[PDB]
Formats: sequence, structure tokens, C-alpha cells
Amino acid sequence: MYTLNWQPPYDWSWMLGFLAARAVSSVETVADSYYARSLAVGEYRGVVTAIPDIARHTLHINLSAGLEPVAAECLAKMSRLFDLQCNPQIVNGALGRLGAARPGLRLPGCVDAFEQGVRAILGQLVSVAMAAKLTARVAQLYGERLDDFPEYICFPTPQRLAAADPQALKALGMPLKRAEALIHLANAALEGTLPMTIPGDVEQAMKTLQTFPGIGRWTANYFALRGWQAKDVFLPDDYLIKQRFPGMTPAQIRRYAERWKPWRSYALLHIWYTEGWQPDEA
Amino acid sequence: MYTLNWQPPYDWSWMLGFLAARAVSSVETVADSYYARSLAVGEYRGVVTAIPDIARHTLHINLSAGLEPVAAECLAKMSRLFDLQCNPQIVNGALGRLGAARPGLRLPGCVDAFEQGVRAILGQLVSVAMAAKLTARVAQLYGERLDDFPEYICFPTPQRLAAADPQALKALGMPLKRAEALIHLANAALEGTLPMTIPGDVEQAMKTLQTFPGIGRWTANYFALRGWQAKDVFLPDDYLIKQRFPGMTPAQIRRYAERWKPWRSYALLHIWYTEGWQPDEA
Amino acid sequence: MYTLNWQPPYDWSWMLGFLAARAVSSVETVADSYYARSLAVGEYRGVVTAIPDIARHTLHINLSAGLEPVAAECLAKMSRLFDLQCNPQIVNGALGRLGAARPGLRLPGCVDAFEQGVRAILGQLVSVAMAAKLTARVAQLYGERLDDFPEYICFPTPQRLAAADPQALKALGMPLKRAEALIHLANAALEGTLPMTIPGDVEQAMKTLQTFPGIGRWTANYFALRGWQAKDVFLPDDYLIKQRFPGMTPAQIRRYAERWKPWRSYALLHIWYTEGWQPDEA
Amino acid sequence: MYTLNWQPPYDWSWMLGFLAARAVSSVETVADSYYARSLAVGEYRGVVTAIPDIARHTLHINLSAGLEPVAAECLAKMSRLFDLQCNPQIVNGALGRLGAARPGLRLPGCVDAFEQGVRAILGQLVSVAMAAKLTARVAQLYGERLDDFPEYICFPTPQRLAAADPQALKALGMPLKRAEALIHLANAALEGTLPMTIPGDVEQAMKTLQTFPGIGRWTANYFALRGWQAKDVFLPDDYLIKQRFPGMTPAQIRRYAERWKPWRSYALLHIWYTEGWQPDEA
DNA sequence: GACATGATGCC
DNA sequence: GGCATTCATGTC
DNA sequence: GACATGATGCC
DNA sequence: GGCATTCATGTC
Repeated sequence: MYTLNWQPPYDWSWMLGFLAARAVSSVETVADSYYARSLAVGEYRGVVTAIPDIARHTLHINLSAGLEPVAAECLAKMSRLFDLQCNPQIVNGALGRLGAARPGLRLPGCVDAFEQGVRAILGQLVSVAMAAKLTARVAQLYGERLDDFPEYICFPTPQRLAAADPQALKALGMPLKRAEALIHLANAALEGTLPMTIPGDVEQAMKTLQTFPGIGRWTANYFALRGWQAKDVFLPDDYLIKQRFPGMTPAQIRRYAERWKPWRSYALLHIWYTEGWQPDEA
Repeated sequence: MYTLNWQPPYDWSWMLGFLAARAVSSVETVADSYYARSLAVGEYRGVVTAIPDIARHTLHINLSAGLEPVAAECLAKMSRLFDLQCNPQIVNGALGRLGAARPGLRLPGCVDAFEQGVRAILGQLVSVAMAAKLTARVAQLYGERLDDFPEYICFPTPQRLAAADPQALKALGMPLKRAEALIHLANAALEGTLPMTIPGDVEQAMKTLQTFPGIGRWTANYFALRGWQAKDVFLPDDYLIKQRFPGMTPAQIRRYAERWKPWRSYALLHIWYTEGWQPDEA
Repeated sequence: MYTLNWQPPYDWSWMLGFLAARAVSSVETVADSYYARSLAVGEYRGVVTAIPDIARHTLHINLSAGLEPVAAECLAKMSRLFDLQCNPQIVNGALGRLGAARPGLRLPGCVDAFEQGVRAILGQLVSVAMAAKLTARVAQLYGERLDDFPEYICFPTPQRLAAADPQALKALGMPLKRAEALIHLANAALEGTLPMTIPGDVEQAMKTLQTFPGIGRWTANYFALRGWQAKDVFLPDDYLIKQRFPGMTPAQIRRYAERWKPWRSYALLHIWYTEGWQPDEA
Repeated sequence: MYTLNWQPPYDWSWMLGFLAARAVSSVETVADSYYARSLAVGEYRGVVTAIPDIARHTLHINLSAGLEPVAAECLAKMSRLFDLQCNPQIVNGALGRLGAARPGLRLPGCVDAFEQGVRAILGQLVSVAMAAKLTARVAQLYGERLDDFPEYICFPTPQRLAAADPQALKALGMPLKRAEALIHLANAALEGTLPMTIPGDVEQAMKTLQTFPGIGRWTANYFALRGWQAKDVFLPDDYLIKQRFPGMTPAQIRRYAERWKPWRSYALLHIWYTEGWQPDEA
């Protein structure tokens, strides 16, 4: 139905793969040729299906009737998730060989910042597959199901988690703190203290976030990257990044990684996916 | 040449009219058959042009190639500006009579909540034409002209206005406090303190807002209305509203307005743009 | 066994009577000729007895054995409780006829600024009789008893009230918010944010107290008057006072009292205990 | 004239010796057999003199006519300055070896928390001698010279120092930050933010003090020691202490010292005054 | 990983 | 010594 | 109109 | 009485 353009190359397998390693049971559905999920925009809802057209470097988007009144915003969310805006060779041109291996690499964003906020928090300490299982449990319990599509369930809204009880959340399998951090986050959402859109001054914006309970500099950096699609942010405290720069302290990794300015968010993703990348043997 | 749907009726005359009176030179163009303006999404810039198609119950939108990478968000910004989600058959069924004469009414939104904030402030205690000239100045002095279309100019981003001299602003015609308020607002917009999207709790959000220098309840409400497009807001502190509700106080008005919940914003528009209106004896 | 003299006149039947209506059971004993109470200065405990020797305008203070390692401090407390520094000449000369009735009128302070804080808050709304009852109940629940004087119980420390259960204090006959105030006051005392001695800028000090939950303008003034023995404070928003100035709004009364600087506290006392008194409608 | 009791033993030579080394010209006078200094309690000023009576186990204290109205408080201040409450049997008993050679050791207090704070600040980084003359200059400038005894000047009041030009002090001989520190301390004092008396939670009060500009943990501690006469503080950051504990980080010294509570303040002193002192190797 | 705590230089 | 910043610890 | 100040009910 | 909210009122 609706269609959006992107600029070649676009590694859809990599993107669809990435999104799939984090897909949430009953909220998302990832296939080799399309991504599909529940979606809410105020009281409006339904399902969004995105199908790439490698041939016409186009992305087709289908909305269920429930979402039609807000079609546009839906489209905007998808474009932010997929990073259509990305001009692959402006980025690659500044990343030399670091990306040469896969020039179609895009920044996996999100369809909702609050959700991404919840996602980045449950991702603390644990594995990607576990954070997925976890987020599913939280969704299963606090997320509202679709009348129109039973098989689907909407991601928990801010006000549903705000009223949630720590003990209940904790029960799902997370420490008491993690749960409280989630209940705080939802309140800043209702109050509009959590930026749902990429702020002008990202750093300051991030600092503000780290004052939030349960949100450290890692949670803040990663959220900046996914929730805001911040393109020039690196992660010196990331598990892997540590293991990718063996023998270095957070400020040398940051001080090192600052050579990929202003596209560090991309340099980060490349390093994550270059199987055996060791800093330049110089 | 994209296209967006809308449910009829839709008083296009009324809308454009409303947008024309407050149109800012170099920034916006409003003809009786189309609306066009300068737009900026981050660092992407160009010019938007919407052309209502009454036959099709459709809004056509063309995009300056400089905005094609971010077409989706652009389309979303227009849909918010024109209130494309509105199911009038629902709103009017709710207000009954008050909206019987102008069933095609829509809430005139904005293209960017920050811009609309600036606009709200510069709209304080002055005629519409007045403010649309004051503002036009600001956009002339702190705006990013386009190369693709020199004729237009982008609204001042928060970074260009954040680092502005109070006197520099004041000198275009506004108390110093007013120039100060825009400076503040601009800051919250850099550290994500200014909610760029309708928050869950709009009362709370507004209350917070009010602590912002240069912002009172009137400005908060008008901001929530145009900036967030909140549908159940009313301005009992407004100049004309006082006139429409003779000898009645903010409180009296406010609760009389309670009869229109959850669509007090539409009710407002109907009363404003309906000269000679007056409350009942019950 | 200890003497501290005073300048005449000194209305003792009035001082004691006052301290009598407000006397707290099991903590204070007040008769026609002497005053006695439990007293604790840190880990030092014991009873204090005050016996005025009108004939030789000297006050006889006796101290239980446990307080002797801190006699000086006890004496100082006793002297702030009885306003022995007062110079009847200066206040009465400055006041004129206002105090011609009772020149021995003194400013009744306290023995511990925290205690007084707990009294002031409790002295809220209820009658003086009620207050003493309510206060005594708290002392019974949180006070330290004395081995040598089983009939006496020490007034509760901040260390016990900070740890108090608001519901426990509530069950004693006070609104939840009122108990939440005691606890806050108690905590303030622990971190040292409650002035235990008259502060350089009484005014600013008081303004800061009002920021405390539970403390309004009245409590903050009555605290300053009794707890710091500030001599130039007035209670324009007090009950009885309002009666003393019929038809006058706090600001009026208050503008009137300016005529008494800097002995407004003393002024207040006389006007309070001069039943007839009325302003000069000139 | 007045007499205060003290429990034996009391090493008067050491005590008077310690005050002497830090005696401030025109403020204090220290001699083999007595101690004298100016003293103002509100608008009551005069000179205080303390003369120990080894024979009768007592401290004699005379006050100039100016302070007689507030004499009891002068006695209390003196009792705090000379630690008259101290029971050597208790402290020493518990302290063991440490206080075995000089069992008459006492905690040199102060006669005014504020002044003491000032002293703690001015005494930073420089030698006891510097601080003394440094302080002296401050007193001669913002002080209140006594008419009855012109060679004496009352240590400057908060209101006075709060309103001093930070550059005037810089001139007296101190960094501009050491000066703003005084202006700040003085403001806190004007409004009651500076605990003029020992708090319930001494730990929490010190933590708070360090927020004060110019005040660190060292000062915050030294302040709790002399200003509040806290008996359980240690100074693991003192230049000399670090020397008495060679090759031990503050946290280590700190933990070792835990063996002297609740009298770590005394232990400190003892240790301070023992050249070849060193912790037990085991 | 969040978070409190413990271990160079500058001015 | 206060103060800023960057490692390095160590529960939970 | 924002924004100080003063001057009715619900706890 | 604390306290949040409301109706003038004067100012910039």
C-alpha cells in the first residue's frame, strides 16, 4: 500500500536479522521478506506490515484500518525504525574500511521511544535473547491485546506500567530496582520528561537521563542510539565493545572511537558485527 | 507528490484562512488552493506544499528533494498540522449543536512544537497580524535560508536561538522578558525538557510548562492546543473567550466548558470563530 | 543550688501560668512557686527545677545529678526559657502604654528548639488544652523514661520521631499530613537543617522553614518567637490577633505593627493578654 | 566570679597550650594561668576570662559588665570550649593505651560554631601560625571593637562577612575561592543552614556540609570536631594523621581507627600529639 | 550494568 | 585542602 | 499576557 | 492552620 523510498545499498537481511534477535513474542513478527508488529498511536491501533522492494529500492507499508487515521505518523515511525534517511555513501565514505564489509548497514531505531526506553533497561546485564524473553513477559502482562488481531498484543503503555506494582514486575524475573526504573520511566513519559524525539543537545539530554533511577551511562548511550537514532554516539562501556578493544579503559575507547565523528553510532554497529575486529595493529 | 487521506467534511477555507492570518513571510505561503512552507527535519531541508483535493477527500503533498530522505516524518508533520485524524462524525456527534454550523472544522496544529512555542510567546498580548510580523523578523534574523529555494527560510532552530543576545531579540520589538522567554524555551528544547509530542498527562505537562520563564496559563493552554494538538483543552484566560462569556470568570468559564469534554479544544475553536456566540442560561 | 538574677519587674504569676496551660504531662510540673521538667542534653538526663526568688530578683535552678556534667548548658536553656536577658525598661520604654499593664511580661521561650518545633506544629488548630494532650501522647509513645525519676519522661528526640511510623503518630489524634510534618521536622534536626539558635536573618530563616512540609506562615512565626526567642516577630495571621484587629487583613494589621519595631514580639504578647485593646482607627 | 566544675584529670597546660598556638590577636589572650577573649551574644558584648583552679577542680569565669545579661549562655559557651562535661574515666577506660600517658586530654571546642567554621576554612593548607595571623586580619577588618576594652574586637558577625567584598579578603592574603567560602559560610549562617549545634546524624550533616563551596571532607570533619565537639570523628585526611599512619590510604586509616569509637575524636587528639606514634604492625 | 565508594593533578 | 576526573572495586 | 502580591474551601 | 486554587490589581 503506502510506499517509502530508501537509498541503495540496504542490507535488509542484516537489518531484519538484527530486529529478529530482539523481536518480542506476540508484539513483533519478523520474516525474511517483511517485518510486522502491533502499534499504538494514542487511542488508534492495528498492525503495521513493512515489505521491502529490493528491486525498486522501495518499502511498502500496510496499515490495518484501526491505524489509518494516523497513517502518516505510522509511516514516520517506520522510517525512523529502518533509517531510510540514511545516505549510505556519505556514511561509508567517512568510515573507510570499518564498514566496507557491509555498506548496507543501517541504524536500527524504534517505533516508540518509551518502548525503546523500557527495552534498553531490561537489556541491562543480561543477554539479547533473555532481554527478549523478559520484555515479552512484561508485555504479556501489562500490554493490551488487539481486538482486531488476537494473535497480537500492544506494547505496554506508559500509564499501564506507571500503575504497575514493583513486586509484580519483579516476579516476571527482574531485580526490584530494574522494576522501579521501569515505573519511573513510564512516569517521565506521562509527564513528558523523557524525550520521545532526538533532542538538540544529545549529551546534555543524556546527562539528564543518567540522573533517572536505574539509568546509567550505558542505558543512556544505547537509548540515545535506538530511542533517538542519535548517529554520533559510541559505547565504551558496552560488553562487546570492551571485548572488541581488549586492554583498553573506557576513555581510550571513547578517545579512540572519536575518529569516526560524526558517525560513531554507525562505527559502533560495524564493530559489533565485524566478527573478529581488533583495533588497528599500528 | 505523496498523498494523505481525511474523513469529510473538511472546511478547507476556514483552515487555510486561519493559517494565512498567522502566516510568517519567507517561511509560509497560503493561497486559497494550497499551503506551502519551509521545513527542516534535523539537518535535512526543503519546502513543503500541500494541495487539498476535495473531490478525492485527499491531501496531496509534494516534497523538495532536500527533504526526501525524511519524507515520512514530513508527511507526519503535515498530518499534525492539518488534523488529518479527525473523525468529525464523532466530534460533532459529541458537541451536537455548537458544531452543527461548521462540521468541517479542524484543529490547526503545527509543524514543530518548539516553533509553535516561540509563536505562542510572540503571540502574547498582541494582534495576530502584529505577532506574525514580529515572528517574521525573528525568522529573518535567526533563520537558515535555503539554497534550493532562496525565496524561503527555515524557522530558527533552538541552537541558533539558544545562543542569541536578549537585546538582539528585544530590538525587533518585544519586552526584554519576552526575548528572554524564547531563550529559555530554546534551551529546554536542546535538553529535551520541552515535550515535542503530546504527553500522557497533559495537565501535568502544562503545569510544569508554567514554571518556564515567560509562560503563564494562557500560553500553556494555547501551547498544549497547537503544539501538542491536545483535543480537550480550553482557554478560559483568553481575550475573546472573556467576551464570549460576559462577566464570567476563568473558573466559571472553565467549568461551563466542562460540558464539552472530551472535545473542549474543538468547542473552543467553534466558539472563537463564531462571533456573537454566548453561553446559555443553563 | 544555682542562681541567675533578672531585672525587675518580672511577672512570675504570668510566666508560670502560661507555661502551665501548655505544660505537658509527665514532662513538666508547674505550680504557683516553681517550674520543673525532665531535660536531656544529649546522653545527659535529669530533672530541672526552677524556683524564683522574687525578693532578690534571682532565679534558683536545681539540677538532678545526671545533668551536672552539663550545668552551664542547662542554665542557658533555663535562661532562654525565662527571658532573663530582658530589660523591662527598654521594651516598656519603646512600647509605652501598651505594656503599662504588665511590665513584668516576658517572652516565654523553650528549652530545646526541636521540642518547640514539635509543639508549634501540634499547637496547630486545636486548643491549647487539646495541644498539650496531643503532645503528651506523643511523648508517652516515644519519650525516654528516667530511672531516678520514674514519674518523668523525657521529650522525644529527633532520632525517635524521624523513625516514627506516620500511622502510629496518626492514631494519636492528628491528620496524616500533620504526623508527616513531625517526622520531617525530626529528620531536619538530624541533618542539622533546623536552626536550634536564633539565625542571623530571622526573616530568611523563616521563609526557608515554610518550605518544610507542614509549616505555614503562622507556625514559622510562632516557632521563631518561642524557639529562637526572636524579639521582633508578629503574628498578623494568628486567630486571636485577627480579633484584636477586627476588619483588618493580615497585611493591614502587619503594617500597623511596624510601629513596634524592633520589639514586635513583646508587642504581640501584650496585645494578646490585653483583652480590651483595640487599634487607633486614625 | 562564676565557677564551673570539671572532672579530673584535666591537662590544663596542654589545653591552654593548644588554644594559645591558635590564639587570634585582639580576639583572644592565652597565658600560663588563664584564657581571655572577646565575646558577643547578640547585642551584648564584653570580655570573658577563664581561670582554672586545679586545687578545687573548677573553672572560674569572670564576665565584663557587657555580658552579664546573657551570662548563663557565656558559661555554656565556655563549657563547650573547655570540654568540662568530659569524664576521663570513661573515655580513657575505653581508649586504653592510647590515652594512657596524657589522661587529662580534652577536646578544644569553640565558643561559636560560625567563627569556628571560619577558622577551619582559614586554617586550610597553611600552618597554624599563618591561620592565626590570617584570621587576625579578618577580625581587625569586619570586627566590632569593644569600647570598654579597646584592645579587644569581637569576631565578625555573619551579616558582616556575608556582605564583604570577596576581593577585600583576597587582599588580606587568601585565594579568591577561600574568600567566597567565607561569604558563603556566612550566608548559610544568616539563614540557619549552618548547624550551630551538634546534629543527630553527624555523618549526614557532614555530608551536607561538603556541598558548601570551599568545604571538603577534611574541613567538614575538623568542623564537626571543634565546632560541634562531636566526640566520634577522625581526620583520615589530615596531613599529620597521614604521617602517623604511614603507607595507609584514607579508607585504611579510617578502618583502623574504628577501634576507638565512640571516642574517635579523643583518639585523634592523642595520636596527633605523639611523635613516634605508629599503628600496631600486627 | 547501576550505583556508592575508594584510590592524579591543578590552583 | 578543595575539586575535577578518570580508573578500579565491589554488592546486588 | 506574564507575574508579583494580597485577599475561599478542602483537608 | 497548611495549602491549593481563585478573583482583583497594579506593572512592565
